[PDB]
Amino acid sequence: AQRVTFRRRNPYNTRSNKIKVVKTPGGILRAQHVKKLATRPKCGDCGSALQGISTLRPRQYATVSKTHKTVSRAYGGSRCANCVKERIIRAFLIEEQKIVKKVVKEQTEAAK
Amino acid sequence: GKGTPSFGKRHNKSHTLCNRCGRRSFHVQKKTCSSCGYPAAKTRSYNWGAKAKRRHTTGTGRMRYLKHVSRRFKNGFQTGSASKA
Amino acid sequence: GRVIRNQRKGAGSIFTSHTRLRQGAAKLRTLDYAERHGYIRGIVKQIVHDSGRGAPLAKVVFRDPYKYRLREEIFIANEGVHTGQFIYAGKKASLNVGNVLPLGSVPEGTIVSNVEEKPGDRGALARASGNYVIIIGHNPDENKTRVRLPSGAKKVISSDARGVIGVIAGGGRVDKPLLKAGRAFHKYRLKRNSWPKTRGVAMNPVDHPHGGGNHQHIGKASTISRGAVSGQKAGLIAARRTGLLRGSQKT
Amino acid sequence: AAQKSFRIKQKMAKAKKQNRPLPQWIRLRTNNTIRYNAKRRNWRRTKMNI
RNA sequence: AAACUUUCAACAACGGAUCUCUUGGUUCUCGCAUCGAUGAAGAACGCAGCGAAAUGCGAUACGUAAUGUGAAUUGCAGAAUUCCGUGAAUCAUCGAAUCUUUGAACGCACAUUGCGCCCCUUGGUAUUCCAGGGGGCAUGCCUGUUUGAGCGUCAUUU
RNA sequence: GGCGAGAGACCGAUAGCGAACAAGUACAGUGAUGGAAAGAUGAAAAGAACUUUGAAAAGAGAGUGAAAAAGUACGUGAAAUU
RNA sequence: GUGGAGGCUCGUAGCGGUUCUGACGUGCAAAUCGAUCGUCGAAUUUGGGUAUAGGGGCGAAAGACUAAUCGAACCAUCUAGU
RNA sequence: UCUAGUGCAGAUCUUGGUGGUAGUAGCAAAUAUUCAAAUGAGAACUUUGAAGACUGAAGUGGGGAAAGGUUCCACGUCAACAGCAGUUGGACGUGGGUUAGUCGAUCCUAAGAGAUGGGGAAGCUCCGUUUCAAAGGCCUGAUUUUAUGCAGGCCACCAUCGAAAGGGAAUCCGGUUAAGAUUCCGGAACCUGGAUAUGGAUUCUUCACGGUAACGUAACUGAAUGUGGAGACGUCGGCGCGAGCCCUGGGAGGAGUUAUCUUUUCUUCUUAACAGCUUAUCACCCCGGAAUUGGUUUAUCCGGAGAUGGGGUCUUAUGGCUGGAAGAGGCCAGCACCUUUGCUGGCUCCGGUGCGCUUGUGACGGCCCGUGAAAAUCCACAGGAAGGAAUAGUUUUCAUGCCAGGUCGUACUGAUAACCGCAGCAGGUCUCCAAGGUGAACAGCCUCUAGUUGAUAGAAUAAUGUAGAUAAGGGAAGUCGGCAAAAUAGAUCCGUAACUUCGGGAUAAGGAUUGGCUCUAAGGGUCGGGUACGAUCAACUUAGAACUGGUACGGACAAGGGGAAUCUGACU
RNA sequence: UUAGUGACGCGCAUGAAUGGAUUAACGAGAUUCCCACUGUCCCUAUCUACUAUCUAGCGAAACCACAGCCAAGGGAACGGGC
RNA sequence: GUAAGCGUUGGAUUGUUCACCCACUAAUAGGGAACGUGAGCUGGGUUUAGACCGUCGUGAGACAGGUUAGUUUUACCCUAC
Repeated sequence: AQRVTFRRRNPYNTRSNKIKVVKTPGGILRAQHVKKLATRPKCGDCGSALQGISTLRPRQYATVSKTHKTVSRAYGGSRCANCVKERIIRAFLIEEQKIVKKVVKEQTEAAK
Repeated sequence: GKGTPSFGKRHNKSHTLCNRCGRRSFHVQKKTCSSCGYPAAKTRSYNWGAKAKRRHTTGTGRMRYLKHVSRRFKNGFQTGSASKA
Repeated sequence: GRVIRNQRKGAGSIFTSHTRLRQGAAKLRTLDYAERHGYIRGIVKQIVHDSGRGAPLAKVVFRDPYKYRLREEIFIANEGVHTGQFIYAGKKASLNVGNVLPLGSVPEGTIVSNVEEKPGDRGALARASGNYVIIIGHNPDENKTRVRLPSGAKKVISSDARGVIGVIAGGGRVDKPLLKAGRAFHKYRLKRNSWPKTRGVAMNPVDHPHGGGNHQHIGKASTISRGAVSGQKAGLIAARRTGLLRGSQKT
Repeated sequence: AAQKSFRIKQKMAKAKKQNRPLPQWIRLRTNNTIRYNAKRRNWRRTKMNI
């Protein structure tokens, strides 16, 4: 039942001083400082976690590769697939409806 | 417990050293020396602090230039050098 | 005698507002050209709670007409507004809730909020929860609009002045008791330092004019003139009448 | 403390170099009026105030 | 009767008065006018063959150079060619220099011996990156130079 | 005040400048500020070789010195007190 | 039955400081010691940083606190105040 | 003769010194010391050994922040200090000692402080911090008198300071010293910045393919500008999962006990940072089309806005296998030597459980007139300026390879002796780790690892004291007053008044039981069934019955006195 | 029973947000009574530890005109001195 | 009358002295000693500071007007014993 120490000079239990006990090849315990955990990236539209993206801290998001941070789709690691689908549909449909508004005003103004 | 235990609670320096006077009078939260007036341009003095003046005035130091000033006035502020009579 | 609390309150080292969690100042869009000649569409993206404020706010987003840019504004939300909601601001805009029409563009009996008394102040009167302004009538010649303000008062402002249509959200807030000094404590914890309140009549006479005596009592009267000075003004300033309200205000 | 500043450490080193006794040849010299050190400083008794 | 207490004296003690001294102080008089951006006053840290301080001094560090005297310094050690001599010496004088980090303090800062930009040059196979060395970048104002701005304004164009 | 000179019916180390000395020092205080005490061996260290008792410090002798009734607790060496 | 609220409650640490008008009272201590007590998930406790300076601040208000100092701090000077 | 700082018993006089009191008060909290040896002149206290005890993991333990400054370690050493002692010491003297790309500062900004421009002020200086200001630098290059102008283009925040507990790029094991180490040695990694070559990839369809899709990949162009995310976040509750600890079974080793008993008691059986292959609740996709409504949580929410179901994609917290890595480390045995001293061998395995403890985390719920920082920094996306292949190009977010990584701090205590309280003061001063048993419990009691055995001692045992206890019979007559002490006390069962804001009162009141031993009963998990069961496994809880005892049993510790009424303030 | 509680009320001098009246719950608030309990008491005794005590070592302070037996007298009307 | 030899109470209420009742008793007499006795106690009252009520005062504040909470130091000296 060995008892251990913060392995540094900060003696308070803050978020940047999380420890984890670990058993070393000496048979003994030591405290092992653990970095804070990453929070998954979110879709800017719905505010939901998106998938196929690695979960990291934001300079490890530099050292990692394009494969981990992105998907093969338009609006890849930024927006959800379903939100993409939604805005695609919305684009197509209201463009068509703007065409329809245009031709309605056209025929009306031409008649009168 | 306004006395002894509070003196026990007493451990954080209000004042630290100053780079113009070296006296441990530099209030950190104001950024001023209580003796020289740092970081002001002038030096802090008062004609009621006569002792203070006398303590911090000219001649309590090396006068690295000013002694030689009077020597040089005696010799008339001369340039050049000697001639090996 | 000392300087008293109401006088210390104006230097305000501790009495300043606690202005950390506040999402920004809830001002209207600026009155540039599109508003005063046509209309313009933005979108309510998210409603949120402002600290110290019982009325929510609505992060609206517009587009810049002069640049590829997305100037986001902060509006005080009216009752009925929701996310994803198109907000139309301007002169030829349509009269539905959340829009920023002017008062010469609205008719009588219309219900508005977050109004300007001078165009270009970007938000004034009727900013709090549950409150609204009522339009009364017009004088388009000498373009002036009469309005009823929640006090019960009548004011006359430029019909070119703006205002959101509808009533501010968060209504019915003070219909509920707190029951608890702690609820009050947290409320003021986020607003400012005006809580708790001691009574001068329980103070000493160095500390307050009403203070002192071998009983808690005022002595002189608690109705003070407006021609009094700092340190004399503790009670009812310039009070025209007094006591319980026995009938109509007769305003 | 441990986490200290260089000025502090500088003054401390100077203090440590001051905190030792007289030389006895100085006690031996001519016209000498010094018997002992009187600027002597011990951590238990008096603090530096730095 | 001793012991003890008290008193007086002798000698010894505690203690540091008295006396006698004196590189100090004070007051009066006379004479001279000399700090600093060419970086002061002051502060910090550091320097000696062997020093903590005082006094002196600044990585050329109890001092260098130059001048004059003329053979010491001294607690110890050492040094001697330095003694009929371009030459001892904690010497005197002092006109050339060095003048750490700071400070009116002046690249921006400062509870950090923190962070930059430019020029020259060297190395690392480098206009860009790194390091080293040398030199530099404060503000206000004056005169002047250059580059300017403004239908403020003039002329002259076709 | 600063620099340099001379003088006194002045004080003579509890006096006279706070400071005759390593004094604006040690020291105190968060800090502004406060702020001491402390002079004298002998002409010259000749500052006590050597012996002995003692664990040693020191003592007793010896010896230096004109004088240890001058031994760095040092000129003389009052009183209180012993 | 489930669930697990509450400026709920018992009661540790913790914060406090009722009573013994106990000990001590030329002390361990210029406010302590012991028991007994209050409260203990909140108007909680608290470190660091920060703002507020003397007729001024701060005060859930006792004229309380503002460096063992408060019905107006401390330092120096006016001041050898009368 | 002159001149004064000219004569002291006093001034709660000033300064210094000295006494009687007086060898006196007193050196008494913190459970506690003893025997021998050695040293030394000398030992109640120093050192060692043996014994007896304590703190008893919310500790007298191990490490730190503030502060302190060299106290750290060693050698010598005792004149003064350690209110006795002293051969010892945080003392005296002389020395030695703190090694960083990865830990922090440095960077960021918070509350806030504070120049500039400007404005006030006799003026020291005040206001204000984007302000009524002409407030600047970022990229491609173009030339090849040539360095950097000119060609353009871009943008308009518009100082700086402010946290060694907030945010934040990156390091671990073993070993090593008198004293240092996430720093040094060995080994094994990672990050930033800057260079650069090869491989790999891609292209004659010029800037990749597969997948219905969720999405996958060793890579697989993309400027200006713009959008979005991370950084970035409360508190409590219970549930799940994980790590470490605890408990435990077998087995391989050593030690202990052994009149008797004990397949027994104790102990070692460990595996880091990083990398690879895999692994999740949530979530998402496809097929499909639900009522006789169904799925499902401890907690009741979800579903034609497409449930259940079948199949599948992801996040890698987290675990597992491998590498790192057994070569280390640990436990043992054997053979050697003044000695530097080793040398050689083996083992280092496989499991189980749980409302357990601590902690981290996930998905939910609850609370709010409370909805619980910012900035730096990083990434992605939209967009399409621009630039490029074929006898050869393009790429350096894939792999490998090269160089460098500064400055300052780093010892030690962190407190009944290193901080502050005049001091070696029973005071005060922020925090992390936290074994076994009892027991509801980091309560109290006992014990292991770790650490202390310090506080002036000896002999007697008068009064008086202080602290602690008991006392017949009575039972508040005492006293201002039931002050103080006493009784009560945990748990299970029963029973529970008035009044009431209907929530409480209420542990109301008031009663019974409680040990040990031997038994019984009930309450669970995993597996098995053509298209009713049975086998195995393992826990603590509740109820009951006999037997028994000098009627004892919450046996020590721990642990409420209650009720009827009034004045008063609503409460916390 | 000068207490307490309920009642009465020409109330020195009650009284309405100077808030009045009441009030469940709460209270280290103040007060009275009852049950239990007891060394509070009748009425005191005994035990324990550390002290005091004696000793070794260490070793202060307050205070001090001089000091220290009484009665009465007178006296500044209460003396250790006369 | 001689006589101070000997004794002269327990309690309810009140801070009480004083008083007023219950009861026993042989009796329940009065007084002094710095209105005995605080380095002997206690601290209930009055009589600091907090606070409440009433009356008075414009007010601060007042009241032999009431109520509540509120630090009781030292002997080791001479004498006496």
